[PDB]
Amino acid sequence: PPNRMVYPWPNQPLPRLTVAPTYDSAMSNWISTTIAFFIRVVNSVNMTAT
Amino acid sequence: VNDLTRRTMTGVMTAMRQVKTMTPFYIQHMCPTELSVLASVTVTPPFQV
Repeated sequence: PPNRMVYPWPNQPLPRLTVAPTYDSAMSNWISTTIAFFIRVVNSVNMTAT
Repeated sequence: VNDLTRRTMTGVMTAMRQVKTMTPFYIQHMCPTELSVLASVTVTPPFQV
């Protein structure tokens, strides 16, 4: 629809006061879970044997 | 045998068991065909028991 754009990630309006790093954004969540999974992989039995 | 080495030995043996080689498949499925064809080519036919 005219004057609209789509965006692969969730989005928010521009913040009001100063910015700062946060940890509840979609990307941050994606990062944390991904790392958590691979850590689980590394500790799996398949790695331990070798 | 010191366990560190003992740990190493079982490790390297495990690695060998995990290699995704193609040979076992070839033996079971493809090698027989090659023999069956070549049997008609050699100057001496196969002689088996």
